[PDB]
Parts: sequence; C-alpha cells; structure tokens
Amino acid sequence: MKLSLMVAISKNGVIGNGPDIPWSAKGEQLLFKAITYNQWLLVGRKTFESMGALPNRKYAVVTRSSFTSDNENVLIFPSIKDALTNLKKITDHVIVSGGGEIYKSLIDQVDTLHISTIDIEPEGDVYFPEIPSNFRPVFTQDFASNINYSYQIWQKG
Amino acid sequence: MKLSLMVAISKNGVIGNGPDIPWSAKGEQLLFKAITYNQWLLVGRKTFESMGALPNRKYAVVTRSFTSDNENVLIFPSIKDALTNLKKITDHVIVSGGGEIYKSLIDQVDTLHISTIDIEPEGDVYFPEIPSNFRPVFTQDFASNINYSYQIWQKG
Ligand SMILES: NC(=O)c1ccc[n+]([C@@H]2O[C@H](COP(=O)([O-])OP(=O)(O)OC[C@H]3O[C@@H](n4cnc5c(N)ncnc54)[C@H](OP(=O)(O)O)[C@@H]3O)[C@@H](O)[C@H]2O)c1
Ligand SMILES: NC(=O)c1ccc[n+]([C@@H]2O[C@H](COP(=O)([O-])OP(=O)(O)OC[C@H]3O[C@@H](n4cnc5c(N)ncnc54)[C@H](OP(=O)(O)O)[C@@H]3O)[C@@H](O)[C@H]2O)c1
Ligand SMILES: CCc1nc(N)nc(N)c1C#C[C@H](C)c1cc(-c2ccc(C(N)=O)cc2)ccc1Cl
Ligand SMILES: CCc1nc(N)nc(N)c1C#C[C@H](C)c1cc(-c2ccc(C(N)=O)cc2)ccc1Cl
Ligand SMILES: [Ca+2]
Repeated sequence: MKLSLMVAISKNGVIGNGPDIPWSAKGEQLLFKAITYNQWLLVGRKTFESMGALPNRKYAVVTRSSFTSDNENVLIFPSIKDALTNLKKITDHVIVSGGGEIYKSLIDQVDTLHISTIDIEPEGDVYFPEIPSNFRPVFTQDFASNINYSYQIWQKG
Repeated sequence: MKLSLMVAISKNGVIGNGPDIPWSAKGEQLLFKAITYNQWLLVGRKTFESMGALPNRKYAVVTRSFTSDNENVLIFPSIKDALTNLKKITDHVIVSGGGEIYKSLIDQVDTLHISTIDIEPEGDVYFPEIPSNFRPVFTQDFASNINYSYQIWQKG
C-alpha cells in the first residue's frame, strides 16, 4: 500500500489556527479535490470534524476516544497502527490529509508529498513537521490568486 | 517561459470525436480545473468553440480566419505569434488542445499532464507520440464510472 500526503503550508510553516485553516487561497482547494477524488484519506479526528464527510471521498479517522459516525464511507480506528493494518487489506493507496498530529506521526512513512506553499504568514498554532532529507521535488507549478500559491510534488528516494 | 500540456487520452488513442470528447469520466475534470486555474491556455479555434471561455482561465486562441469580445480571450493569427506575445506577460502557458495544436507543440513543451481514460470510444482526433526524452515522475490511479489514471511527465 502506497501512502501519499497532501497539505497546504503557509510561508511561516503554519497549517492551522485552532480548528481553522488561517487563510483562503482561491483555487488551491481544486488541487485537494482533484487529487483526493474517490480516494481513501487518513485523517485525525479534529480534521475530520472540521472537514466533514465530503462526497466522493472515503475516510479513515483515528481517535483515542469513543468517536463514532454512521456514515458508510467513514471507518474509525483507535490507533494509526490499526488504521494502516486495516487499510492495506482494502486499498492500494491512502492519502494522509491532516492534521498536524497525523502529519507528524506519518511523515517518515509516506511515499509522495503534495505540498502547496501558500504566500501568507498567518497567525496559528499548528505547524507542518520537518520534511525528511530523502524527499526531492519532481514537479512545480505556480498560481496567482487572491493569495498566491505554488504546488509541488515530492518523491521519496 | 515554460510550456505545459494537458490532455485526456482514451485507451485506444482517441481524444475527440468531431467537436466532442467521447466520454464522461466523473472526477477527471477536477484535474483539468485544478491545473488550469488562473493559467494561460493555448488552444486551437475548434477546441475553443467547443469549450467556451470558462471562468478563471485566460485563453490564447489561434485561428487563420474568428473573434471574441471576452476580455480573458486573446485571438492570435499563428502559434508563433501567440507564443511571442505570451512570453511578454507570463512565464507559463498550458497547451490545452486540440489534436492540431498538440501535434504542433508537443516537441516544444516541458511538462505533460496525461490522464489515461479506461474507455475505447469512437472518434477521429488523436494525440502524438510522447517524445522519447520525457519520463514519468508522478502517477495516480482513480476508480470512477470510467476509471482513469493521471501521469505527469517531465522533459529530460
Ligand atoms: N493543509 C492544511 O493546511 C491542513 C490539512 C488538515 C488540517 N489542518 C489543520 O490542522 C488542525 C488540526 O490538526 P491537529 O494536529 O490539531 O489535530 P488532527 O491531527 O486533525 O487530529 C488530532 C486527533 O486525532 C486523534 N489521534 C491523533 N493521534 C492518534 C493516535 N496515534 N491514535 C489514535 N488517535 C489519534 C486524536 O483524536 P481524539 O481527540 O478523538 O482522541 C487527536 O486529538 C486544524 O487547524 C486544521 O484546520 C490544516
Ligand atoms: N483532453 C482531450 O481529450 C481534449 C482536449 C482539447 C480538445 N479535444 C478535442 O480535440 C478536437 C478538436 O481538435 P482539432 O485538431 O480538430 O482542432 P483544434 O486543434 O482545437 O483547432 C484547429 C484550428 O486551430 C487553428 N490553427 C491550427 N494551427 C494553427 C496555426 N499554426 N496558426 C493559426 N491557427 C492555427 C485553425 O483554426 P481556423 O480553422 O479558425 O483557421 C484550426 O482549424 C475536439 O474533439 C475536441 O473535443 C480533446
Ligand atoms: C484546500 C485545503 C488543502 N489543501 C491542500 N493542498 N491539502 C490539504 N490537505 C488541504 C486540506 C484540508 C482539510 C482536510 C480540510 C479541508 C476542507 C475542505 C472542505 C471543502 C472543500 C471544497 N472544495 O468544497 C475543500 C476543502 C475543510 C476543512 C479542512 Cl480541516
Ligand atoms: C476535462 C477534460 C480534460 N482533461 C484533461 N486531463 N485535459 C484536458 N485538456 C481536458 C479537456 C478539454 C477541452 C479543452 C474541453 C473542456 C471542456 C470543459 C468544460 C467545462 C468544464 C467544467 N467547468 O467542468 C470542464 C471541461 C469542454 C470542452 C472541451 Cl473540448
Ligand atoms: Ca505558427
């Protein structure tokens, strides 16, 4: 099973401010929608609650509490180990989709990074982890918008 | 200025049937929307007539005849003139079809965005051979009503 990771990181490293993404870069959300269409997303419970079960995605959510959801496209796991064990029986690809805790847990395990660098320095208290030295960018594209952003794909090895 | 190219190719090589793309692969259009957002698109006149001036894109349309009063659409008399003028205002253009424009520009583009669509349709518009100096650098498969696979190639 392949693990991808997709995130939008502002220029000071902030990805979140409490429950919010502290910016709106019009058009960048299209990248996220396109890459996650009909994919399995691995998300922390906090991010899952902020995003909801958007249509045409499948969600593996990790929680330490009794969190539940009766949506048939949502599977809830009590650990990341259990999530990954179960996911590899049912899919060949999972996209790690946040938030800070889940990114920090799994950054050393993922194969492909989708990073949109957002041209803003917002307030916030959630940051992206350091990127292991063995990742290299293989694709870059710049976008002008209300907040500019640059989309880069990194490959491991 | 860098040139990209974006296309969806069916399993038997068809990209069009007259003025239409002969499939509807739910989800694949999201890739096209995402990569072209606020970009300059170079398109042939026939493709521009089939797609129209969709919001949040800028169009360089080539014709030997045809006009548009849309402020986001530029009409050029040649691909050469389109490229000469685009380099004055942007560092990136996306070649977005159709068959004639792909054939004329494939040897000049730096990055390919190719979605392979799992259907074998009828049609009469095709895509050129990928030049041998291109290498795939990213691939992802999608299951949908018609499956599709997305691949980015870089010129080396
Ligand atoms: N691209 C972006 O910019 C982007 C992408 C995603 C989200 N975000 C932001 O990131 C923030 C949320 O990130 P976050 O770090 O605070 O929380 P998070 O990673 O989304 O979720 C944290 C929660 O997941 C559960 N969890 C974490 N590790 C676990 C483990 N090993 N086993 C079992 N459960 C585990 C716990 O849920 P329980 O509390 O239920 O036990 C934890 O409280 C938001 O601001 C959000 O907007 C930004
Ligand atoms: N991803 C996909 O599957 C995809 C993407 C886009 C398009 N398509 C398909 O491709 C088909 C259209 O392709 P096509 O080859 O027939 O037409 P096209 O490439 O879209 O346009 C051809 C016309 O562009 C003008 N032109 C071509 N070369 C020129 C040059 N060097 N200088 C000035 N003008 C030039 C001419 O316009 P005038 O006749 O006005 O002189 C020509 O008739 C449609 O089926 C469309 O659906 C498929
Ligand atoms: C577009 C932001 C982004 N960009 C990149 N590059 N990577 C990422 N991981 C994310 C993200 C995220 C979290 C998961 C999220 C997403 C959403 C959400 C809701 C609706 C839409 C839509 N199009 O309607 C889009 C996104 C809401 C809250 C959160 Cl917390
Ligand atoms: C999505 C298909 C695709 N995929 C990839 N990978 N590459 C490509 N170049 C294309 C294409 C195309 C031509 C240019 C086109 C596009 C459209 C059109 C109109 C509206 C929307 C929308 N807003 O949903 C989307 C597409 C209509 C006719 C044509 Cl002839
Ligand atoms: Ca020409």
